[PDB]
Amino acid sequence: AAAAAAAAAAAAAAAAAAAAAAAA
Amino acid sequence: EVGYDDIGGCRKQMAQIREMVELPLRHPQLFKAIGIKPPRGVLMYGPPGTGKTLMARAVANETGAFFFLINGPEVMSKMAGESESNLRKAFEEAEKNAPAIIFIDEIDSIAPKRDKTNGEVERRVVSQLLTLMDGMKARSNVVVIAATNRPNSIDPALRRFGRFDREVDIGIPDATGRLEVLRIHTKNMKLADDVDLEALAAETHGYVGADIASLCSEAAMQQIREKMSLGVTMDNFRFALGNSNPSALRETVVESVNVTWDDVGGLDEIKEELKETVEYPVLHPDQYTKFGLSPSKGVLFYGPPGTGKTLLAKAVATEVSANFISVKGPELLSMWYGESESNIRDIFDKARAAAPTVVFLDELDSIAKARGGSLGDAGGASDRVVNQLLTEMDGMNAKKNVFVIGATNRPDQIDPAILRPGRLDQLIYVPLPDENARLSILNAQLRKTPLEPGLELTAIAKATQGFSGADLLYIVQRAAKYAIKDSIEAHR
Amino acid sequence: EVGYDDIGGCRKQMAQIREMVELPLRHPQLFKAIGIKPPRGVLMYGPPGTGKTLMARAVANETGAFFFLINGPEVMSKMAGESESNLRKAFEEAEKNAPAIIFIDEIDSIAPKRDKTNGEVERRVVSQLLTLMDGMKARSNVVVIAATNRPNSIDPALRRFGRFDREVDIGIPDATGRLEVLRIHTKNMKLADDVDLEALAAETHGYVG
Ligand SMILES: Nc1ncnc2c1ncn2[C@@H]1O[C@H](COP(=O)(O)OP(=O)(O)O)[C@@H](O)[C@H]1O
Ligand SMILES: Nc1ncnc2c1ncn2[C@@H]1O[C@H](COP(=O)(O)OP(=O)(O)O)[C@@H](O)[C@H]1O
Ligand SMILES: Nc1ncnc2c1ncn2[C@@H]1O[C@H](COP(=O)(O)OP(=O)(O)O)[C@@H](O)[C@H]1O
Ligand code: BEF
Ligand code: BEF
Repeated sequence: AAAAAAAAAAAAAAAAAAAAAAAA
Repeated sequence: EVGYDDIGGCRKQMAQIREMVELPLRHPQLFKAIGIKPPRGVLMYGPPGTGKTLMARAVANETGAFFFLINGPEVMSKMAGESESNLRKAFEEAEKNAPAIIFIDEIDSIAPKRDKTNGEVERRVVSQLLTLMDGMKARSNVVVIAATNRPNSIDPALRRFGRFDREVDIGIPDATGRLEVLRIHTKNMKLADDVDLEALAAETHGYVGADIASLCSEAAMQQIREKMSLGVTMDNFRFALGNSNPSALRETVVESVNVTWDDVGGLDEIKEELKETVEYPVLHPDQYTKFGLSPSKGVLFYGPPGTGKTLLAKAVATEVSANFISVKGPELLSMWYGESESNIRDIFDKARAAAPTVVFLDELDSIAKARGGSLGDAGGASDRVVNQLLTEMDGMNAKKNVFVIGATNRPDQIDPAILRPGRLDQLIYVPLPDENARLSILNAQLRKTPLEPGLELTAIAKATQGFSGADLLYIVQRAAKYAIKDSIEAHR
Repeated sequence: EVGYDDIGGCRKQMAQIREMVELPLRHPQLFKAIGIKPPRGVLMYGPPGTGKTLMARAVANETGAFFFLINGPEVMSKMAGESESNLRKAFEEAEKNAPAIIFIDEIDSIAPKRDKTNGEVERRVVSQLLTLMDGMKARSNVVVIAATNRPNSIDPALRRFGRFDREVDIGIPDATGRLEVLRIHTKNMKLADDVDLEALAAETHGYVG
């Protein structure tokens, strides 16, 4: 009888990328 | 020096905090032939801004000891030795120079949970204090009096065996504790002989400690703008209640409704019943300890829409001395994965540390979400906001004002887990106002308005039988719109 | 110079920011013998286009002091912790030339929330500004002004007792407030005998400034 009308994506935290500060 | 009068009248957390640091350091004889030694390192939680650094200065003056102060986040630098060798100097220099008391604060960002970082410079630094605190085996000589708020950010690796297994909580200075912090701030400034300190501490009730020095200093600026041997008059503190603004309530800046217990409510029996159960545990705690009954935390509103279930929520916002944090229904529910379970936790945690406080959770149909027959309505088990609120509810509620105001139109969609008698004990329903109560609805709107002389009034309430309380707002607006329409036609 | 005549409208707010900067500088003995001086910081939040950068130009030219300007994220560099020192160098130059006026801009990235942020440079500039603010206790000082939006993106450790405790909102003028704005911006221009400034702000109702 009842059919689900949605999957409702609620997740996913993506990538990141760092910032390498040079040392000397 | 700050002495002992820097925190006065708060001996419910000031005399018992001397049992942890001063009394072990006074003599080592009480720990002999008693077995284990509990107070190795204590952990202090509570509202931030009460004197967490003043009490670190108070222990150094009353007890003669070598005090080495650490400001906290100043050590953060990318130099191997500037953030590694200096923390070793804080443990070894105090050992030879006995006693070895040490203080650190603002450890919110320092040592986070292990999911945030892994093998970085910041994770390498905070692992050295795990073995340096365990390395000091001096008998009743070293103690950690570390003062840090926001307890959900501290990783639980520091409370394993004996490092921070002594939990102490700084209470709110409510029972004659807020009077002495105003006493020490007026002995150095100028004041006129027209104010009363008991009346100043009894009007406002929402204090965070750091705002206590802010409300008195705001009255000093009020005397400057009128006057352009000075003193602070009576009306300078009277200007301070319109902008209280504590440090914890810095996100609720919504407009407050003007209510004087006469512009709301057609019923007085059900209105007085919710007033009586919300004013007892906030004023004095001696009545609940004598009767022995547990105080009810939170009330549910249900019935027809437009009856006055959120209009009364604005009435509990200003007249009740407890603080008011409002939410706009399902707005406290984020998009991301863990951000949705955190936003319903950050609001309840930031309020309970300074809590003469009621909260207004609106639209419980969007919170309970009819969990019976879920079938994955939120996707990948994202409907876990119903039981996360059950963890915040009935958690550390021994003399803690947490009154959830639930205004709801359909009572059948709420799951009965919150309806259990261990969580909510008062169930009130606002019924249809009769002919004796509809006259109070129209008198609330015809109070502060210019009006005509008296026409028939009881015949209006006798003909509108069958409609709710918001429907009489429609008949009072059409009568008020027709008073402005003919006024422009009377002009020219 | 812009002065105070260039800031039109918001007269309920202009008295708040003038008594915290000029009155400690004009009469420093007035704050004596009445306790500690209250105003140490202010956060100018709200909508972006309300006239919030010219308020820093107004306090940099009306009173006679030194104006050192700090932009948004500009202190970031590739060194062994220069961002915690170059921000510290901006406050030690203000301590040398006291009294002066400093201005920090775009507090949306320099001081974010600690739990939401990620990184090692962005989480240490939020820690460095916490220590040098309350530790600095000099009288007749450069006490900080900031002009940014999103007040909910500000950490609550920045608003506790003495860092930012007199925060104000630049309100949106809805009635008789945009009339003062148009009297200033068209004062430099030579208008003809055809416009009516009583009717310009009356027919429009939504603007930002
Ligand atoms: N009665 C009081 N109790 C606590 N702090 C008080 C009181 N009266 C004034 N204060 C002030 O409130 C502030 C409390 O900050 P504190 O908790 O020591 O710092 P932090 O929480 O950042 O470590 C101090 O500036 C202190 O002087
Ligand atoms: N006597 C009254 N008391 C409170 N609100 C009233 C009254 N008469 C009319 N109203 C108005 O009717 C509306 C209904 O208020 P309320 O029942 O609290 O909210 P809701 O309709 O969202 O459940 C509000 O706008 C309120 O101001
Ligand atoms: N008092 C004021 N009312 C309205 N607009 C103003 C006011 N002062 C300056 N402006 C306008 O603001 C702009 C310059 O500052 P602005 O761009 O708003 O700075 P920011 O975006 O950094 O807040 C110009 O367009 C100027 O005309
Ligand atoms: F606004 Be009510 F809670 F329907
Ligand atoms: F230039 Be403003 F501070 F956005």
